[PDB]
Amino acid sequence: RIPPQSIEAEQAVLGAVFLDPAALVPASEILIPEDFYRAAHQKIFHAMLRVADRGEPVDLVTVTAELAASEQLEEIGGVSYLSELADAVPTAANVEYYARIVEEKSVLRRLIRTATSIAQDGYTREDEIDVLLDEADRKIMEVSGIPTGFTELDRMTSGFQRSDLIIVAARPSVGKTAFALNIAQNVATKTNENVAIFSLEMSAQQLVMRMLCAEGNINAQNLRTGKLTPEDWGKLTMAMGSLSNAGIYIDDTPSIRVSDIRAKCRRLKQESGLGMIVIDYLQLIQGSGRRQQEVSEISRSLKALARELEVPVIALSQLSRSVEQRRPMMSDIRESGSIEQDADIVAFLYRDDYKNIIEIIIAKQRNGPVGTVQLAFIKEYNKFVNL
Amino acid sequence: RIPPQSIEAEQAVLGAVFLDPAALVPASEILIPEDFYRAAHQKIFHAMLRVADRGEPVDLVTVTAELAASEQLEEIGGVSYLSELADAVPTAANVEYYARIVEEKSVLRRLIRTATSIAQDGYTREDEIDVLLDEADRKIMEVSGIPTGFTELDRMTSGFQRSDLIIVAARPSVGKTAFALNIAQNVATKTNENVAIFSLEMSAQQLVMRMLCAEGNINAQNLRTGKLTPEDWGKLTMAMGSLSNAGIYIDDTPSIRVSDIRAKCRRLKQESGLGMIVIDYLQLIQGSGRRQQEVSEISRSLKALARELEVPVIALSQLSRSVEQRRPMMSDIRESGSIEQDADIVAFLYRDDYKNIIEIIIAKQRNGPVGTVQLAFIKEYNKFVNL
Amino acid sequence: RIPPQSIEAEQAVLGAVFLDPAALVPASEILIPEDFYRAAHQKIFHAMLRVADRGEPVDLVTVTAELAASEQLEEIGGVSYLSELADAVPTAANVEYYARIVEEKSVLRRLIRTATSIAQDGYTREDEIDVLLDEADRKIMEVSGIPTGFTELDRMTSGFQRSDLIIVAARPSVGKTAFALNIAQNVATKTNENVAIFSLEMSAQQLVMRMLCAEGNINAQNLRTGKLTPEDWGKLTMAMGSLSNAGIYIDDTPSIRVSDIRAKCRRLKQESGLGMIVIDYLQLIQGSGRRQQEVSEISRSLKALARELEVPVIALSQLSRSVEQRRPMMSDIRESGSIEQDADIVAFLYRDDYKNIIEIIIAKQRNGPVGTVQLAFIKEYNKFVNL
Amino acid sequence: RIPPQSIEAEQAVLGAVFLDPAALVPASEILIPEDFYRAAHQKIFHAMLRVADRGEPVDLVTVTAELAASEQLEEIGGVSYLSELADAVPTAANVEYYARIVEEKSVLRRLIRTATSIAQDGYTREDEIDVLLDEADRKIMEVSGIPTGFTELDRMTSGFQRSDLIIVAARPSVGKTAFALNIAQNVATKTNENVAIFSLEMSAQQLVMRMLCAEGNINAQNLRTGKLTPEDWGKLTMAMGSLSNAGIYIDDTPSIRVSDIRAKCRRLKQESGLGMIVIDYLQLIQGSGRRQQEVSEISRSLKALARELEVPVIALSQLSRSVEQRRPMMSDIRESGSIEQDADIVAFLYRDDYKNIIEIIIAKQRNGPVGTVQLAFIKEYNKFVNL
Repeated sequence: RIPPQSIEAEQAVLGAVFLDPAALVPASEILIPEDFYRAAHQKIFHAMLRVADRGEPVDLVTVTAELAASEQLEEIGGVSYLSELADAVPTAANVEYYARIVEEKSVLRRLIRTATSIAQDGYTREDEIDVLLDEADRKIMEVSGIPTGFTELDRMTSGFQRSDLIIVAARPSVGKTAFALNIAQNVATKTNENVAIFSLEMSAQQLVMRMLCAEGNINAQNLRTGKLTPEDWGKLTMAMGSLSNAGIYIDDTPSIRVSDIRAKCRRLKQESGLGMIVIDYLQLIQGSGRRQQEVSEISRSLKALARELEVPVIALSQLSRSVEQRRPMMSDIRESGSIEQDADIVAFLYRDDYKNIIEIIIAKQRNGPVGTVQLAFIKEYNKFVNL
Repeated sequence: RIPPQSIEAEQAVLGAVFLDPAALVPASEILIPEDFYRAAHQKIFHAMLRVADRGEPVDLVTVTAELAASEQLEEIGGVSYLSELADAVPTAANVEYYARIVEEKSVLRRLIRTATSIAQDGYTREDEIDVLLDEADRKIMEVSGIPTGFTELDRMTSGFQRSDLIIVAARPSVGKTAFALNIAQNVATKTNENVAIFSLEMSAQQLVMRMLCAEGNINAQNLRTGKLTPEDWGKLTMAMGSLSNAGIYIDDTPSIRVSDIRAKCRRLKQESGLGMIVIDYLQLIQGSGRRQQEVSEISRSLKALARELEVPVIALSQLSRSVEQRRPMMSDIRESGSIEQDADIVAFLYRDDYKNIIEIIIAKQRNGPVGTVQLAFIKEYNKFVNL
Repeated sequence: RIPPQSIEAEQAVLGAVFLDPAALVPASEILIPEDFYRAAHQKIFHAMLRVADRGEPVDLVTVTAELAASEQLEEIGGVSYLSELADAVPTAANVEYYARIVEEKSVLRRLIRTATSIAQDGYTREDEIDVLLDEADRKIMEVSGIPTGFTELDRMTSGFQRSDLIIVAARPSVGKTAFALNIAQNVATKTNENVAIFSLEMSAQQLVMRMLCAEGNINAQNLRTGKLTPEDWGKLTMAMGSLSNAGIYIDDTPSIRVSDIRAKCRRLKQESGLGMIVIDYLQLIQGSGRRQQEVSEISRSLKALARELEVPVIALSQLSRSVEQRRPMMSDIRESGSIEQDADIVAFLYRDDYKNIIEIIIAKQRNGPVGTVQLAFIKEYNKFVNL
Repeated sequence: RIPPQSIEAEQAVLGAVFLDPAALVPASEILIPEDFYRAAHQKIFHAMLRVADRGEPVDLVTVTAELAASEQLEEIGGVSYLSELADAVPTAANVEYYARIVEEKSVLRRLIRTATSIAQDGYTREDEIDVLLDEADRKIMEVSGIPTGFTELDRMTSGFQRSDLIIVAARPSVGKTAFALNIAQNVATKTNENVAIFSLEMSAQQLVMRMLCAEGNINAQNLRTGKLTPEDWGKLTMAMGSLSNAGIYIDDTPSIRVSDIRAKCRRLKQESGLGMIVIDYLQLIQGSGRRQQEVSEISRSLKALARELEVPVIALSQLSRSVEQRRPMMSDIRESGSIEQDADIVAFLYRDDYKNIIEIIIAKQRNGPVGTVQLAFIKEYNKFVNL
């Protein structure tokens, strides 16, 4: 003690209102009744606000009436006290400055209260800690382009650029995961940039297995059922050697929230440098809770993630079973929107023959053309090659 | 105290008989003399019954005579008391209701007596217990590694080892039941070990039919629709002969709890010796009550079962419809966990072509590699063979 | 007093863990913290379990740390007490036996507690009783073929056999109720077996009216509007005479649960003998609560009912309006499953002409053929006759 | 004090039941246990009712038993008190009169209690008032044709008559609002009757703008974009002059409940006189809560409103998008019923050419023909004219 306060300034604020009713507007903007340290002043300010909300004139008579009806007049010192308040104001026009003093001392009391609260929790719960530090963080604050490797896709895009949200949608079995991994692999191994991969459905080793096969040309099923030709084995050592130098960071957390994604990428860019973010399908990202509105916020958040880290974000998406009812188009993700607006580039993967060829339909691109880029897919190595 | 009683109702029952002799029939049906709390009423009711059994009229005079001869008149209060009883009945026709009240309070006294008796025995004999609980039950009611046979699977596992919890998950129609039965059959017929099989969905004979077909190479549908080639019949006798020597113990109880499974296996190992436990799908095992938390406890309990009996436990599991949304992975049983941690080995069965070949994906193994072992399935015999 | 306990054994269990950390596994399997009579031992065992769940080594230091952070060290006697525990164990390897002693004395305390609780409720609530006895039952436990009469249907089935769940599905107005009643009537009047009929939609007398008409050939509408030919009346007396000798037990309870059905049939078989169970449509049986998952459990329960009482259970079912969209098939009850698996025999009733003939489609039969048996229906008597 | 009571009459009621069990029927009809001032009499009457609900005979013995089991015998004075009650009744046949005396004194106590409660709230909450008076109203009570102007529509209807609920349904853009306003305008300006208009979607001035244009022939868009020919302006002054004499009362409350509509019309008729009620679409009226059942009650209430004020009620309704799937019919509002029964006259507006002509389909009329009346619509003035 004693708690930071300014009775003189509190008195001047309330007084000002009684001298000029217009003074309540500036005061109410800066203060709420609870900012007043003295209980009587809280009750008085609250009476003023009530009268004001009714569109009734706020003066000594209506405030007196208001407090009389709420049985608070005597408790606050009567009309006689309201007179003193009116005598306690040097100039009504200075009400904002008086108000700021009251506010300043309210904020200080909140700082002291939350700080003490944190200190006490330190002795009590002991008994967690990780949560303690996070809520201590939380409570204190409250008191206040890139080449893709696919020459033909690079022509249209130029290629994937910083701050852009790129969405690659495809029906199951089309090969969207393989597509995203090829791009992530080409960027990390060919260029000097780091790629952050979030695989929510597929594990980290299960994903590396696919880019090892893709890298050194090893038959996928050959590893799965292993099997392995002695020289197909020597093919693996060269794949590892070249793939070890790449800046590939994988997070295989089953169902992350966007905040976790954001925080991890945040730390990575300022620690090692970041160039791309690839997320293995969006419909698996869980919201801030514990699903149409939920998915729009995630979409909106991924675009914000792209802008912040000045990096292209490639988010895979899955198409509704409408294509089969019809070649995919915008309406197939629009029934599952509103990813359509947030994405400055939307790409679909269509397989003409479900020719081991696959079509990459660029349906949306904010700065550049719209059309179909074509690539060949090799099932045995899980790769997309040029044409 | 005081013991549940109704003197008023007792008095009305006896009174009723003195007003209308026909009232004794309903009373005697519902009550015996001992149900009366007051000794005098027991003696009186007993006198009535005696007179009645002699085929003599039951009224105030004959009951008085009866009690006089048994030297009980004064003891029950004389004829003067018998008069009071006659004045204590509101309506003789309501005798059944009066009787039921007396009975109700007799049953309560028996409940209190037996419950107290059980409580006392708890402190005294201590000094048995198993008998105590059984008679407590009784008294309360009265008031009212191991080679698998599949060379390629044995390479990776080595094979199924003691104390391990092995989980074999597969979508319906893939052939998990057939797979588990083949292993159970190979172990019992080839090695000198005993296998305990729990089939909750399939009956004991229905399961033997499948391993008879598997054993001697008999067409499954041939038996189902029977049908049977004379020499396909001689094929059955050899199957039985060889299958009779095997130590196969089957329990086809519809939906057991884990405690029942545990107790049965417990007795078996120390009586004949136990080597494997196979349970036909986990989602059918019911909890300790009367379903996510429930399933975790069962999982946790099966692992404890494996450790206790130093035996591999093979628990079949069913996959969520997520695979079809995608080849199965850990997340497919994780939405139905938490079997993932308790199991030191998790295996999936994937059929490439739903090639009559089937893939056995070992997704988890605590001591050993992770990969895909491949086997061929024969629909006609319901068998898995090597490759 | 004093409550059954073993401080010595409690001390040895905790001590064992401090001597060999492996001792906690056997102890935790047998005991939970609450089994310990002494509060300090509960707190200590709970600290051990917490440390263990974190995958951290459980020894004197980590347990001391755990209790210090939960502010329980002094309360349990300090590290000095933890030392005594370590000195209180004769041999760490005997931990299971020490554990069982602790458990045994915990179970006894629960027996004493629940028994006392029952005794007290006996004096208090008095004021119910039927509920009292049932929960007293409940609480104490917790401390621990047939010829059908239709020659052509008998050919295929052979006929309805013990332990089989037979499901007879039909659209409204087809005549499934009449069909089930004819079978129930043929069995009871022709063979020496007892039939249990559950009619949830139709009353007991309303159902007897239909089998009286069927029995002695009395025009149904004739009774309904009565009406009655003097000799059609003498036809009724012969129907009653012959129908009185039959072992037909009817329960016309509006909407029973499966447990009530089971309990009644249970008592019946061991009291008079039971041969068949007929239930007038499944969709009316209410669940254990207060509807797809609910219906699967009922189905599963009826099959368990069949196995238990070694009796064929005939459960009528109603078809979805899909047939009219198309002759019924399995998919018509599959949208209302999962009765399809539990039933070892599924029969549909199809009327070619909605010929007063009706078709009985046996879509499923586990042991025997699949086909259509044909019978003639007589509207006037509500009967199915041969062909 | 002392609170209005009659112990003598209370005693006679209970006594009567003990003398003649039939006396409970009249007593229970007039009284509930709480009407008895004396606690013992409440307990006794409650015991009687319980015994009675069980279908058991209510006499001195069963009531004694009932109170003994609920541990209330001694508390009410024993069986000895029950005897006194039996002696306290002059004649059991007079039980209704005794009962009414008890009831009378119960009602008085409720009057005193609620009145006191109101008086106290007057000093406390002071601090609202409008709510106070309304609940004071509420609590005290608890203690206890027209020519349309369209000659062809007048032929069929004759025209809109008192007590009739008229429903005018139309798809958006057809012109139902304009239609209703024309009728309301014709009635008020031509005949000496008052029209009450409820516009929930459209404001009062926005609605007057449309009937000013309609009145004096002023181009609608001309006012909207104003614009205005000097003599088209003089056209406005004549429109106002003639429209000022009309008895048009408008309530443009966004989403009223039917009770508010009813109360306002109620006051209007007895204050100035009322002739018509027009409500701008029914689907906007909110229920008594905070939507199919909800809409039926509103419909039912509007018909009651028509009967009460002996006035035709014209409620606009909107059609489902079924017409476009097909000329509107009854089924288009039947999927949004049950307005179909309550309305004694249902009219649809169909526009042949969405000819600036519009069809008025009278689909229902309780007293009169069914057919199509045809009128011409002028978009520029928002008017319907004859033909």
